[PDB]
Amino acid sequence: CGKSEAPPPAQTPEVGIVTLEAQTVTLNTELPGRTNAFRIAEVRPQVNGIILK
Amino acid sequence: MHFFSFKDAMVFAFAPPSVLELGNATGFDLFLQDQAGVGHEVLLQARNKF
Repeated sequence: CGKSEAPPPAQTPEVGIVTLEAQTVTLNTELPGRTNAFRIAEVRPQVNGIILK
Repeated sequence: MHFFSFKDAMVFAFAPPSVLELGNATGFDLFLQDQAGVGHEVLLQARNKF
């Protein structure tokens, strides 16, 4: 008889490790916008009258 | 159950009972219910105590 077979309880289990090292990093953002001309001039009449040409 | 004792996952292997129609695991099973209206975390710490 018997059939116990006590396994070794103490294992101290293996652990996946990653050593951290200092490394510089830049920070940048994407932002939405529109485009605009350097100068826009809407031509408006400074007198009165009919457009002839 | 000796080879699967690895790092990442908590893998648990077993065999179904001889009638798969009747349950999926041998042994007892029970529920712990909230009758008085107490919150979820109280029942969770009661489950951890049990």
